[PDB]
Amino acid sequence: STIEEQAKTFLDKFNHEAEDLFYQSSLASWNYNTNITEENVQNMNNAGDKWSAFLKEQSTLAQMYPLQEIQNLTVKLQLQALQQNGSSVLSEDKSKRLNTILNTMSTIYSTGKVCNPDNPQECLLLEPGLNEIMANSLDYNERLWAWESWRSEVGKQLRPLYEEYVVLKNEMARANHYEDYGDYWRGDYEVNGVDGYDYSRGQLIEDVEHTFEEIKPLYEHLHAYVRAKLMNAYPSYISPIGCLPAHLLGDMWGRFWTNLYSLTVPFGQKPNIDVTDAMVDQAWDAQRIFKEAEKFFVSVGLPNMTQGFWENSMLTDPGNVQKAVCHPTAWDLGKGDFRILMCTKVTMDDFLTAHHEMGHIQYDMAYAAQPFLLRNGANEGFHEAVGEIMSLSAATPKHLKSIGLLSPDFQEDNETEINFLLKQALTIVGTLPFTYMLEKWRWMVFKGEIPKDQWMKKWWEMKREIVGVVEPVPHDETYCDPASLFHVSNDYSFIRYYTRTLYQFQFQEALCQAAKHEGPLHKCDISNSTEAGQKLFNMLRLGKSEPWTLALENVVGAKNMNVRPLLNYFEPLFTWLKDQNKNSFVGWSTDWSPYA
Amino acid sequence: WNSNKLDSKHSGNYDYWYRSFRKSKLKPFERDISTEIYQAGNKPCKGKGPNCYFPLQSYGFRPTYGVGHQPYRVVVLSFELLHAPATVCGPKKSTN
Ligand SMILES: *[C@@H]1O[C@H](CO)[C@@H](O[C@@H]2O[C@H](CO)[C@@H](O[C@@H]3O[C@H](CO)[C@@H](O)[C@H](O)[C@@H]3O)[C@H](O)[C@H]2NC(C)=O)[C@H](O)[C@H]1NC(C)=O
Ligand SMILES: *[C@@H]1O[C@H](CO)[C@@H](O[C@@H]2O[C@H](CO)[C@@H](O[C@@H]3O[C@H](CO)[C@@H](O)[C@H](O)[C@@H]3O)[C@H](O)[C@H]2NC(C)=O)[C@H](O)[C@H]1NC(C)=O
Ligand SMILES: *[C@@H]1O[C@H](CO)[C@@H](O[C@@H]2O[C@H](CO)[C@@H](O)[C@H](O)[C@H]2NC(C)=O)[C@H](O)[C@H]1NC(C)=O
Ligand SMILES: *[C@@H]1O[C@H](CO)[C@@H](O[C@@H]2O[C@H](CO)[C@@H](O)[C@H](O)[C@H]2NC(C)=O)[C@H](O)[C@H]1NC(C)=O
Ligand SMILES: *[C@@H]1O[C@H](CO)[C@@H](O)[C@H](O)[C@H]1NC(C)=O
Ligand SMILES: *[C@@H]1O[C@H](CO)[C@@H](O)[C@H](O)[C@H]1NC(C)=O
Ligand SMILES: [Zn+2]
Repeated sequence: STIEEQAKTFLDKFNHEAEDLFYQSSLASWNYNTNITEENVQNMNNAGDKWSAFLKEQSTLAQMYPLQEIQNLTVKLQLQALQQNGSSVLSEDKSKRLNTILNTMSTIYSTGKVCNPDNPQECLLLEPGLNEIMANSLDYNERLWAWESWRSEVGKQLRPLYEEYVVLKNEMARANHYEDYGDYWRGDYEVNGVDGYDYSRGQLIEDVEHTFEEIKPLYEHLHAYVRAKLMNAYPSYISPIGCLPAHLLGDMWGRFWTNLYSLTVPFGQKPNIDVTDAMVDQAWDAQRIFKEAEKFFVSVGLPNMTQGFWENSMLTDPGNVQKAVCHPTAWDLGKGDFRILMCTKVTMDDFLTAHHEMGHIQYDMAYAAQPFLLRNGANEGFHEAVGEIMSLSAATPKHLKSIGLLSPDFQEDNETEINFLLKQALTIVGTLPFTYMLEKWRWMVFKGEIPKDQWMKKWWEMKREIVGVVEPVPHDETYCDPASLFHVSNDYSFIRYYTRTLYQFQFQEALCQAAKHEGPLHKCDISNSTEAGQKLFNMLRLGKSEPWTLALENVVGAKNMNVRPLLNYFEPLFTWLKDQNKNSFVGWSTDWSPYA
Repeated sequence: WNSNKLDSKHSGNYDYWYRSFRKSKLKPFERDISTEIYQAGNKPCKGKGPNCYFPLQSYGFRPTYGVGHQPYRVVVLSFELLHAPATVCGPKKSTN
């Protein structure tokens, strides 16, 4: 019979079964996350087994309909999602070895500890130990010792497993009629079909290259300023014209540069903004924080929170009676059940995290009308970006001053703005080269352009060419540096962050311009604007039902990634950097090495 | 009206079913109780399993669902003002 009707009926059955199954799985996961009990672990394992078995069985019945006979553009995406062989392409021994190696790598990374030499009774774990050493120590030799050690014991012990991991992953990728596993990750951004909105898998690489080729001068000036400022803390350990060694960056891997705020502050005489005192003087609790977030979100025309949200969601840690894992999370259990889990104390950081998670919840609540397979973000970048635009808008001094949390006579000057811009820059702009370099290296490895005996010769050159960091000690083929990261040891992509960073500023500029803002971008509030709320909602409620290009066009107006807002948000910071470093050395050279 | 307090269970009040599939349309004021297996293809239909489906699917009422999934009891009083005989009874307010 009309094949499309049979496919539609199969989708109708799947939608009704999956809802209840997924609800049960999510509820079990929530209950386990709130408490800690062995039988709860057993129940979670059973529920996950049931969910996985149901999904695997329902996948088989979907293979009867070939994809080529469908003219609907809506059921096609659902069938394409369901028709994908999850792990059935491989043989049984292949799956056994793959699961074995994945669990082995995860366990090895999880239980890593280091012992200080000549002290058998003195050992430190990575997170309990090396993080504190890296983040809050001004010493020199100890940092080098830890940096050499952790890599020495981890990379040499994890490289051979990663070799077989790569081999098996490539085997599976070729089995699924793809090019390589990097293509498998690149496929998430693929949209094929509708004319005028094609996006091939290979276009993303060129787009990333072209977009990154523009911010490099700003990164160059910021890096020159950083190197100039570091001459006060390390007078006799920094090369005058060389690249910054990676062992003095305040992190194990150098993902962020946030820990340098107190060392590179432009005008340290005046302290920054912290609203703790007024919060304490009015006896604030979590209820007031969350209702303030609700008021801010309803100010732009978005709906409120559900009645059950204030009842089923915990806001503060119960105490010693129970035992949970304190990590902010917005839960989408489905069927009108939305909850927020966070251990709250009165501080500005939690006040911003509240807005982040509530924006997450609003995005979840936007697309509840779509079918089950379509209930997610347009791609893997929209979600945190929508979360963070609210945070950027809600922490400006004008908003705090208006809502009565600050003195009504509070005189905003042009002296704190440089400090605020530098604080934002050291955590937003200083991380893009790291992500770009890591993704470039990973894609080159998956494609295979780098021979096994010449990995480091290209890895350490890419560092010098992109991040501007040089290794402090010579390394041989025994080391496997990249595997030490959390997202490298575990199977996870890394190109999400670049897209999120580019998207958030584009969204902010569009909303501010449509919101009748006067002045530079950094002093903008998206409040009081239905004009900026309807525009955002036209993108929020689509879900995955439309190509992400069209969803972007309803807000930004352009269907491609843009970089202009990222440079626009830092115009006065760029001006000050240009003024300051007129008498210094520009650029970095690969000539100075501490060991030679 | 809402009926959460008497139509829900923690495991689930799996006692309400609803029709989902049919190769036909309905007519006003019709009741069907057919439980015959539903055909989707040309092939002969033999029980559940392949494309043949049972044309009855159940609800999943739970106490912590949202407003849009909680049960509302609907009693459709379709009194057509034309019951002629016995119709016209009258509350007939009376006074002193
Ligand atoms: C692709 O397939 C889907 C599923 O068949 C099509 O969805 C259908 O779209 C029409 C509108 O084009 C919907 O029609 C309207 O339904 C409401 C009741 O929901 C009724 O009051 C209106 O008078 C009208 O009939 C229809 O409900 C909807 N069906 C489903 C199951 O979602 C879609 O249109 C197809 N797309 C293309 C490009 O043809
Ligand atoms: C979503 O949030 C808004 C804002 O908090 C809620 O608005 C509420 O609206 C009612 C009706 O105006 C307010 O109650 C009272 O209205 C009378 C006039 O009828 C007025 O004289 C009283 O002074 C008072 O304003 C209510 O205070 C107001 N806010 C609150 C906190 O409820 C709205 O009801 C919320 N709705 C949803 C769907 O969540
Ligand atoms: C994975 O998906 C592919 C889809 O190409 C399945 O391929 C089929 O392979 C069998 C045996 O060679 C053929 O009879 C089918 O006609 C193929 N289907 C198609 C659409 O090409 C493959 O079987 C799947 N592997 C599983 C489910 O284990
Ligand atoms: C931005 O939002 C605030 C929300 O309070 C607006 O403040 C109110 O504005 C009216 C204007 O007549 C005052 O009467 C109220 O007392 C204000 N409430 C306050 C300060 O809590 C503010 O007006 C909005 N922005 C603009 C430019 O209209
Ligand atoms: C969590 O554990 C406490 C004590 O063990 C118990 O009182 C509570 O009911 C548990 N939570 C749930 C959702 O059952
Ligand atoms: C503020 O503006 C004045 C204008 O003359 C300028 O001199 C000054 O450097 C600016 N910034 C600070 C930090 O005061
Ligand atoms: Zn987030």
